[PDB]
Amino acid sequence: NRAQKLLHYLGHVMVNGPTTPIPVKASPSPTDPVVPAVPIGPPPAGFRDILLREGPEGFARAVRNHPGLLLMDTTFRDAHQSLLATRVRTHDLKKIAPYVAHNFSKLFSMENWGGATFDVAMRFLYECPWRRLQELRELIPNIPFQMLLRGANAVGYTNYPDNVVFKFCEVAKENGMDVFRVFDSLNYLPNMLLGMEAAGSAGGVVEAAISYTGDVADPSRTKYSLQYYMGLAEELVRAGTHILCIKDMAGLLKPTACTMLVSSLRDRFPDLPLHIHTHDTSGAGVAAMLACAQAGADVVDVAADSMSGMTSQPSMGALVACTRGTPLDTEVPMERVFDYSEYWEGARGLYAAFDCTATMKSGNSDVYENEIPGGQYTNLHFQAHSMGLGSKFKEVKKAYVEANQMLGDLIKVTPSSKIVGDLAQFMVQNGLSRAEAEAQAEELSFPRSVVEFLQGYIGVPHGGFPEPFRSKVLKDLPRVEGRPGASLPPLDLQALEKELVDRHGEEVTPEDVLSAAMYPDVFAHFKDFTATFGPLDSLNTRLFLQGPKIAEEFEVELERGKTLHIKALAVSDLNRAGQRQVFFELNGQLRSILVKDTQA
Amino acid sequence: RVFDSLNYLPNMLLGMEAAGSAGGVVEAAISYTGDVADPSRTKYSLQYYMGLAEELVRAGTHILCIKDMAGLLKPTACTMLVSSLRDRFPDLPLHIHTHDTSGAGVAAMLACAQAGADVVDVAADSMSGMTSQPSMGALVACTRGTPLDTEVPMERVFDYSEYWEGARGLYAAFDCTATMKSGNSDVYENEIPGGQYTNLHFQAHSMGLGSKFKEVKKAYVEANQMLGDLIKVTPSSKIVGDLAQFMVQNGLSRAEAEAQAEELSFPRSVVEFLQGYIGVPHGGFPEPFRSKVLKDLPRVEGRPGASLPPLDLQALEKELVDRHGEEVTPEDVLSA
Repeated sequence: NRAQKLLHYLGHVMVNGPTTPIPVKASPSPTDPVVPAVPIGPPPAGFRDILLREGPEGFARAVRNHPGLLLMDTTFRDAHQSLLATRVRTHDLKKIAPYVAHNFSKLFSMENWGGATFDVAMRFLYECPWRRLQELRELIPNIPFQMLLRGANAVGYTNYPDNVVFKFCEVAKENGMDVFRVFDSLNYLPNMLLGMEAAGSAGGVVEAAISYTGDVADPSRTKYSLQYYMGLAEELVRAGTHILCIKDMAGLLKPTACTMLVSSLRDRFPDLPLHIHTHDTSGAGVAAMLACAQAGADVVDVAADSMSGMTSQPSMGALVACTRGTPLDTEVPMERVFDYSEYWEGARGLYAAFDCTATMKSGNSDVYENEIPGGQYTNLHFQAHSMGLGSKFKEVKKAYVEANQMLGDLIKVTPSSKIVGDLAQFMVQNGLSRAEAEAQAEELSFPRSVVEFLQGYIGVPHGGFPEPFRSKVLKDLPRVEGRPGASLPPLDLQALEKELVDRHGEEVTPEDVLSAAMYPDVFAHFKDFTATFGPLDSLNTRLFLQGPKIAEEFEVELERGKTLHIKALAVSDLNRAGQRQVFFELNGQLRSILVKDTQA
Repeated sequence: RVFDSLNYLPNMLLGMEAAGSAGGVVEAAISYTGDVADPSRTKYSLQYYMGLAEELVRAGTHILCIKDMAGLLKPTACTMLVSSLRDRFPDLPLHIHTHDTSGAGVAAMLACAQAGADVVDVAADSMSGMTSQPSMGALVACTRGTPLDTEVPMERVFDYSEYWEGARGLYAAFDCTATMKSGNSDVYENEIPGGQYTNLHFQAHSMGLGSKFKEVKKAYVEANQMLGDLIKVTPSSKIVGDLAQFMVQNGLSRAEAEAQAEELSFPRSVVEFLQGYIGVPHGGFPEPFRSKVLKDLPRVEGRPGASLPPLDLQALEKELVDRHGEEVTPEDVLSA
């Protein structure tokens, strides 16, 4: 039976607390979201038909030749971890796709998957990213989708055998993914080369991105010279791409840097469409974005107004309004923007249990000196509340810059940002200073992640890395040379499928196979949980998090005919072994379920 | 700082002569409303501000300022406007006051400073955004390697920001963030002043009207149309808010309210505005409502300040001492 299973989960939520951590004792607001009116006819035509009718080269040519400006929405991937910890369920997400496809037709693409999208969709949200992507494609047959992929590590933290990435990209393209963004934490050229090789082999639009760090207009800056970026761009275009992007994870894009860099790229490449992406952390995102659009930009990354500002991406409303009497002429009815923002403003109140509005009340400066990524700054906020960090949080970020300096000024996005962060965490919790740490580093123990970085799994940095520290810490540990992906022995994924089928698999799919091959432990945990309490991602947000309040009747629908009503009667007391009796009312029946309390 | 809610020149004049008689730096501010670049906008054309600026500079001032409660300052609008001012008055410094409610205040200020501005108002970093002024960090950092050369030590701005972030946590009993999570668009038609959008939204969410706040602004435009296209800073915002809340609580439509206005009572604030103690708008006000309610009741024409009988404040300290005063000071007399 299935209903008994979900009632069992509901009773467990009743008696016990929610499984996921709850940072703040708050509750979802008792306000339903408002779905705006939609037309009845077929949706209009956008850019997906070009891909269906021509090749990626033709689509890139059309985008380059298109007069004006283009936008692509990111309020589905980046605003999530930018402002939340990415706990947005698909159930809430599956109520705008009918609207946006019928109204928004000029969008460049849509961001569905990303870095903090697989593990979180299996560790705290007991769901399946493959399933999440599967039903959205039937809802937006108008706008191509885009996913964020890293070169060596696919979505994880360590390098992987290349053929695994090949199968991953092939299956992702087969399921319906359209545009691929290729990027690496460092600027290790073979990593990007492998990324574009996999993207081209799979078949689809290949997008290259270059992480930007420091001020490119300051003469004092010397580690990342001007000609360094143009040389990297020349190498990238020689490798063969379709669109060039400039990732700005920290939001350090000055208007002068904007205009001069975009002029330099457009000066020597009047063929490639330009892509841009920034996080509005300092508060000057919109001005730099206008400058970039004026100079040579073609595609712009935009989030909705309800998840703009703070540390998220610039709002749609400002760009639409400012580019009104402009030769760019976005020319999109901004009345629909208002209701689109209103929906998300209503929906944001559901996830009030955990939000960045706790201590970072407004946008923070001092990123030009901290250079901490936006997605990691929120998690540091989270940990600061977790340990109750007050003025001692200031020392935490005071310890970040010195650690970066000692390891050398390097670009930090997913892995290396985490490495610098937990190195600083370790050093500060030990209450140590820099000079003595430099002196006695052999006897001193370091976190395993620092050792992994110094070994060389991720790759070699541009300016090299210090020899005395690695000599004094590594001792006699093995070292990986050349490309770690090439040096890593290929693994057999066929044994994984039969192993899972033997253990608990009876209709495991290749997506599930490679998902378990990505992280076996959390895959096994999630699958066992689903086999324990039932199929999730069919319930409301307040039902999933808070639970049905007593003396209240709710309605849950599963199919066109599978419609049922739930009412909560009462809960008994601990009889003999911490066991509770809970009475539930269905449409016309009464059922009692036993719940094992965890406090014994 | 001399300012008037309306464009009624005599009020500005009285204020500025008063401030000059006091002795000190006196500068006037001009509220901005509507689009100056849109040809369809006719009530407030570019020359409309040209005449006001000419009159104010003829009266004799020191600094010129632009007031923007709703933050409707498009970059192109600012650059063309300040170009229109700077060329024909290349002596008076330009001052600009804006609110980053829409979400692009910083870009507008950057363009304004690039074109012809001299002084821009900027609030503290941890007390900025949302519905407030642009932050100090962006302005200081962006204008580093430019000929403008702000030249402000950007180290101390940080510690100022952490102090303000810490002290703001003391007043956590009531704050805009619990009410508004993020800065809002949709302000260009609404034109809600910043100091009232927040509290009105809070009231709507507090009395449970979370989904009924939209109807409040949905009738705001109709209320403004009823009273005529009007510049709104201090009084008129709350006046039209009272009218709209009256309309929504009564749950009545505009057409029939207009039709059967005979036996229907009219809100007090609307009548008080129609009387004209504040002044007169540009295009006049409807006659039927005021005739129906005010009738023969004291009708005031011209400048209400001059017509009002001046009163002695000397007996006020006498009565304050006689009632509860023994140390009363002129400041206390004025306050009472």
